[PDB]
Amino acid sequence: GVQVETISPGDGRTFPKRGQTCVVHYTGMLEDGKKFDSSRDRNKPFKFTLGKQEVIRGWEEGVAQMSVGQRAKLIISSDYAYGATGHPGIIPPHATLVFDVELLKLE
Amino acid sequence: CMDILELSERLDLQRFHSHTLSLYRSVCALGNNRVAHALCSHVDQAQLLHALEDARLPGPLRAGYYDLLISIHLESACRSRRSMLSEYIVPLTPETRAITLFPPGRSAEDGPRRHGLPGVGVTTSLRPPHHFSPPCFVVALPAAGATEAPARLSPAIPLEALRDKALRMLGEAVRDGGQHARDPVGGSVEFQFVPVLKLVSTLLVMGVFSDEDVKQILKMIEPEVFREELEEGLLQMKLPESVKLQMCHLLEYFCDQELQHRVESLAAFAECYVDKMQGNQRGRYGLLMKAFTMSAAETARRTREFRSPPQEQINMLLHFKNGADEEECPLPEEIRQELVNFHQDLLAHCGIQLEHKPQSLQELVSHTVVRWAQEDFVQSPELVRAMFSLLHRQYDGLGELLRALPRAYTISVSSVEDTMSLLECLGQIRSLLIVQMGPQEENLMIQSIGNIMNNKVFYQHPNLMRALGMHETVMEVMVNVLGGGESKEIRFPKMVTSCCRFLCYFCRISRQNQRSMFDHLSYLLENSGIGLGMQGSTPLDVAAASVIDNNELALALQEQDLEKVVSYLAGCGLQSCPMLLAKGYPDIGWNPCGGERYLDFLRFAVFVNGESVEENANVVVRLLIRKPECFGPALRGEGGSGLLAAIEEAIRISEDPARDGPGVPPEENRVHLGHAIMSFYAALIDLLGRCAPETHLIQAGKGEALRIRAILRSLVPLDDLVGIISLPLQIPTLGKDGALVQPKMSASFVPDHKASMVLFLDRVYGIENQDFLLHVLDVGFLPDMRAAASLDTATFSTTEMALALNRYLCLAVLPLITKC
Amino acid sequence: VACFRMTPLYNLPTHRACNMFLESYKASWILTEDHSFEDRMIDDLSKAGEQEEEEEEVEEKKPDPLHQLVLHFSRTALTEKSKLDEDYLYMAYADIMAKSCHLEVEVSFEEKEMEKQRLLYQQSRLHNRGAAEMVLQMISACKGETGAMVSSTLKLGISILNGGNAEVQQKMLDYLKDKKEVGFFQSIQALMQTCSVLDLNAFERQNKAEGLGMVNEDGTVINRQNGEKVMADDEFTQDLFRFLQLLCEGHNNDFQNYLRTQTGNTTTINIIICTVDYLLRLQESISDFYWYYSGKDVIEEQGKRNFSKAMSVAKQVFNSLTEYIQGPCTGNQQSLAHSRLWDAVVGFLHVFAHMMMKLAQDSSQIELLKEL
Amino acid sequence: RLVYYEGGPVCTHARSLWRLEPLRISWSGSHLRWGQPLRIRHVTTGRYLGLTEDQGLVVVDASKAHTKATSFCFRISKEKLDVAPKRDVEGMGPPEIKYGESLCFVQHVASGLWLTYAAPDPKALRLGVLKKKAMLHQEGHMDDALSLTRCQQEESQAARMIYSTAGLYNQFIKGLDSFSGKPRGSGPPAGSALPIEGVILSLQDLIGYFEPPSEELQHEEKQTKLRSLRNRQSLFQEEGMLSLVLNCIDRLNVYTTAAHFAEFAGEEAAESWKEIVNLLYELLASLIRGNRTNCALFSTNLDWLVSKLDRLEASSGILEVLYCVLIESPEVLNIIQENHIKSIISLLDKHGRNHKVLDVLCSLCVCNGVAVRSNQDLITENLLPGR
Repeated sequence: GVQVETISPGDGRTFPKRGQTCVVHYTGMLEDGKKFDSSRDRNKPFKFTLGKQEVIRGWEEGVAQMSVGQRAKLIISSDYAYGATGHPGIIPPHATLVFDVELLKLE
Repeated sequence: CMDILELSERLDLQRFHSHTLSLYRSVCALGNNRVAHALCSHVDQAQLLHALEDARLPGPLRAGYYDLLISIHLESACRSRRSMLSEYIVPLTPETRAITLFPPGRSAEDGPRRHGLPGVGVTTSLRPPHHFSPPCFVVALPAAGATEAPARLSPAIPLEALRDKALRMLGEAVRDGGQHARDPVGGSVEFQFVPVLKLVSTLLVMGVFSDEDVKQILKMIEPEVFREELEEGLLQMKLPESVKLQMCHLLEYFCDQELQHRVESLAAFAECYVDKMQGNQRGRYGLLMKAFTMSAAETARRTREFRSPPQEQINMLLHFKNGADEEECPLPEEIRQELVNFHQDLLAHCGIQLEHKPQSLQELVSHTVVRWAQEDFVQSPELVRAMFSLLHRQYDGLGELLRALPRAYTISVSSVEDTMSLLECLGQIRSLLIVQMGPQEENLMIQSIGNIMNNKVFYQHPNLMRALGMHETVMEVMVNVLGGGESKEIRFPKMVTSCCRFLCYFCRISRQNQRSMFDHLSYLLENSGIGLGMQGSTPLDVAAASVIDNNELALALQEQDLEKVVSYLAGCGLQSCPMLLAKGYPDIGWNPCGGERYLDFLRFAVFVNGESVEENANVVVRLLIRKPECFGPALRGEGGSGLLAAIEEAIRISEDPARDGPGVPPEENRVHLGHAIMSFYAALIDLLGRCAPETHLIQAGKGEALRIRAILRSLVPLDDLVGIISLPLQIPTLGKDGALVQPKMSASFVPDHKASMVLFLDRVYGIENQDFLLHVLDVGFLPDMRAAASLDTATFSTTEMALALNRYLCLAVLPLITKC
Repeated sequence: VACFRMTPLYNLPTHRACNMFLESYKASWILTEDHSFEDRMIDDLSKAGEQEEEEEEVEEKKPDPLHQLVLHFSRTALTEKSKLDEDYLYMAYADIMAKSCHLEVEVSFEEKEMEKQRLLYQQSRLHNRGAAEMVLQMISACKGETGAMVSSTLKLGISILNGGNAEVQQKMLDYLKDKKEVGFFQSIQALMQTCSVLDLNAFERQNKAEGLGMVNEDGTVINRQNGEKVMADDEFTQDLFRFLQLLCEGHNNDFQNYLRTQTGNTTTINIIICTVDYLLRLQESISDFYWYYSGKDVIEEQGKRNFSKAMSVAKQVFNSLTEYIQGPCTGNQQSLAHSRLWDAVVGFLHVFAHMMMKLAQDSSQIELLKEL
Repeated sequence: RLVYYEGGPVCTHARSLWRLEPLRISWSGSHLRWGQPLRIRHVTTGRYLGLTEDQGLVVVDASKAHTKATSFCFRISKEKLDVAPKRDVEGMGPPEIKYGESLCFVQHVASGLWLTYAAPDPKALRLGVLKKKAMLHQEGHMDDALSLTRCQQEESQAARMIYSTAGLYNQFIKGLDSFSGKPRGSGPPAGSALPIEGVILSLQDLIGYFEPPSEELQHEEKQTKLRSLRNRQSLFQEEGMLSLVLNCIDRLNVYTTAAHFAEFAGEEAAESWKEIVNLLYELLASLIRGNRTNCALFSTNLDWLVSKLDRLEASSGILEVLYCVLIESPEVLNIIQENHIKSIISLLDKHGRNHKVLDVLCSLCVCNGVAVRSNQDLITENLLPGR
């Protein structure tokens, strides 16, 4: 894998710590540039806890490097993404995923 | 890209996209929650909610998007709730006690003239909740392989927001319809109303609407009738026929709600009334006991009541509708009067008790349906059917309650959680009726059956289960799978094995359950044509369990069913097993392993509670002799080698590989042909011996009994039985410094084979001469008793052969010696 | 030990007591209640309205609601299909329509004629709206499968044909001759062959079942919940033969001939001979049952009931044959003369002679002797 | 070539229909009389019931159907009273034999033998056959009497049409096999002439024959037409015209285009190749449409159909055939495979955005209210993710 590119700066100090609950908005796109998911479409932040392996390794490793309030683009290789299997009907096999992630707050 | 609104003029793209929406609905149709979750990525919630309000969409696309929303997010939940909505399991709680037929008002003191608003109020009938899962496409994939993970839940969509939006759209549609504009939303009144009404009906049936929401819907339907203490309602807007069909669906929902209210009110009254009756009877019994020998005849004359079953006590106590004296019915007058008043109230609520404005749901529905039929020659057969079904329900108010009560059941509070869990499992099983069986469906079915079996309520409330019709559902699933690919091997043998374990315990649960399953004997016998691939339990096992140890059922058994089983046995005795032939077993010309199952069923049909059923026994004997091929090749007319020779040949086969099996293994080679032949002949002899007449009948000298005994003697010679009983068995022996040389029970001559012959000898020929008794002891019995005794050492004590010998002795041989 | 053992209701758990109360109350109070809504419903559905305000100049006045209902059921019957699916709506509305035609000191001649006119009007409300054609279509559609659908259809047919309604007879005959369908008589023949007779094996099985008595509390257990297994469909057989008789009642020569030979149809079925065949089967069953009871000095209650059922069915069949032949229909007379009717008459004469001589000697069976 | 007594559903098929042909042309439609000689013709095959000295009772070809061998008569009893002869009457004559009522014994006039059933031999009962071979015997049995039942004009016409169509299409297939593998080079087609005109006209007539009833008819008439259509479809399928059409399609499929066909049959014949293949597919669709049995016949060979979807000469016709099969038969849906679904999707990919392909995919998911999860998952996984 995951490579993070800043879009808007955060506070730069408070980073997620293992066991904390991160609240985010995200917009998922295939490497081609086809949208396949967005929490903003459902108008409800996505919450997940680090270390519980609830989200793919790409998120696990990428969101950890973002400060609270930061917006960033995560580019995740297939191996860190769903990989060879591919989330059937959504993600083709061996697909690189590009996400536009804003880390709203920690809790 | 273009604006999707350009599809109003780009017709080819419009057609293709509408059929694409149809395909989206099809790929998630009938409970494919995983595909629904996938589609939530392609048509997201924002798009769906925007299309719902987009007033410029072409009609086809508007309808397609409404249907897509329903299919993705609401269809499965609505269908499960609809399936559960036809049963009334009322928990006896304070909320139930608070339910009354009429609102606690004062319009009329008895049976208040005004009903309450239908669908508004308290309902206590148990309906399992809805379960949804958030649509997220960044979660880690469950590493659990397929056919192991829990079934996916329908993707979630904000229900309160959807509810508000649906009501708002319906209100806007009503106002626009009133205005009569020239650009209807979607292009026509049909495309403006039908989608919104479908959404609202789905949401109602799901039961997510609140009381205020339902009141608003009712006021939209008919402002005057459903007022609470635009003036043009939906029912008077000169609407097309499809919109009329949706209105009929709404009215159907509200009529069902009134029926549910009636049932719940009846149960709530029944609780209090039966409590009062019980208190009355306890007091009466106390007085009766206190009465010190006032008159012994009088004491008996009262106490028979308490000697009778509770159902008849209830009937006697309630048998006072047309009047009765204290002797006929001891209920006090006040207790009687409570029931009389409630009966009056119930009749008034149903409308029995006997305006230009309806002023009630019943009058509204009747007048509306008649007005529609008078106004137009309705062309839609579905609309006609719905209209007249509604009209019939409105006119026959009491009949509807009468036909609905059989599915009403009251439970205690302590059973609510278990009943809810069982309803969840039953909902899963019912949902499996509309999908073609696959591996995941098989696993879900098995898990549901297991949970139902481990559920306490399944055992404590068999009447509830018959009312729910669980046996019918499980049988239907089993038969669907059996018929599917019946010519070839039956897939999902594990599922069919579970199909007994459930149904085929269910027969054992209670005698009424056994009656219910017996009513489908021919169905099970019809579907039991091919089996034995399962190696588990079969519909033939279900059939046997449905009659086992029940004289009343065995006497109701039918000759045509016996003929079906006999014909199957004849086929088994004439043609080799295709499955074994495919596996590579040598062709022997007949099917002992299937013949054995058919003979076992006939045995259970003819022998009940240790006594032969003559009616079935005579029929079975006659059928078997009329189809001699059932007796097997050994007992054939000309080429028959005799039972003893057949058993010896079977033993030689068992000792000879390449003639007992494929010669090339979940049960260690499955079937060994030698053991199969021995088992078939043992089962046949057991069946005949059990068909033998009873000793008391023979002593009475009944001609039929003597004739049947003569026929059985002709079929089986005594010398053959003695020879088989004299045949030697393999005894476990120690060798090679600790090697227990145990015979393979599943592939050799076992004591049960001799036990069958002993049964036949005892019941048909009988031991009556001391010389014969001594001869049998010397040749057949005593050697086996000596072997069993010699196997008493510590090493061989628990061997399979030793235990089999012990059972054989203590169940067949020693009792015979005791008798003689 | 049940005699000493008590099972008071006041010890039963509350929920179980509630379920028992619901079952009882349903059977004793709700079920007994009699509501007569059929006449009101049919009148409401027959009344048309506002035809004057719309002043439809199309002489084909739109069918009124009852007509539309009948047309819908005719549509369902005429739909091409492998079998007739059981339809609770059709059964309910057929029952309502049948009950609409009521057919209810010394009542005066004017009173009798007035009741007759009411019955004619009630039957007109239906057969002026296609009820006769619907009945024939449903009988053809059942394809000879016994069931509630055909039972309701036959009862409706009898209801609209009662009194030998000549108009209904003419409508039915015209429909049959115009459509030239073999399905109707094939279905009738199949049903008549499926009609049952006295079965002594079933009788003996029922006797043994009754002799068995549940040890545990009967009411709490199945309580020998066994229905009549001997001629369980006597009501259906009587309805079928009553329908056939009503077709020919009044010396309707046209039906009397049609029931023997359907000239237009590709294949004909002789319903006269089918009736004779059923009568022969019934006679043989009755003779067997008599031979069973010949030795016994007296006949027990279930035997008497079975005799009464068989004898009512035989009486109905004899009435149907008489209605076939009277007028006289010479064709039917010849057909019966060349049939197995004589053998049935011989067997019936034997049974009559011996049963009379026996039943006379006792007084507890005067009713059975009268029916014989 | 053999005659049996069969009692299954053949009593409603076309291979149990026989035509009675008196030994005279004028007044051959007169009332049939007892003892009148006549031939008995099998309508569908056109063969005449007869007695060959070497094989007994058979059906012989018309060329070998001389009067001595193929003359039979109906008698009211087996008594030997045929001594009295009969004289031809120039008129309808007296009505003697009745449909259904009269019971007739068939007798071979030349030999005098009686039409009867052979004694069922063993192992045939064991197989379970309900068919008893018929034979001519000196004495026969007592229940040899036969009853004559009229068949409706519909079945009569269908049987004659089956006879003629079978002849024509077999001639066509033989013609194609004549030059199956013989390149014409630059000269004669090198084979038998093809009945191109007759085949085209026959195909058009049969398509009109099997045309479904119009949706604008009243309900009762539509139902009667549907029943007639189902009956005629079943008759043709049971006589095997479906297999004949499939064989013709197979022979014509070897050639990828009209020019390739011309390289073996000549330009004149190739001028009709596309028309003939399209007509054949239309006839197949007409034969199977709405008929569950005929549609379910494709379960054994679905690949035969799916593999042809990409053919460019009759794309719409093949797609229509597939649509009918999938709409009517759940058995096919239970055997659909991933390769089949991929081919159907490749139709979308290669032929354009046609909504009938979407309809086919929809029909693959649900049939008669039952869903096929495997098909649903395969369609989703192979169509949606690509976007």
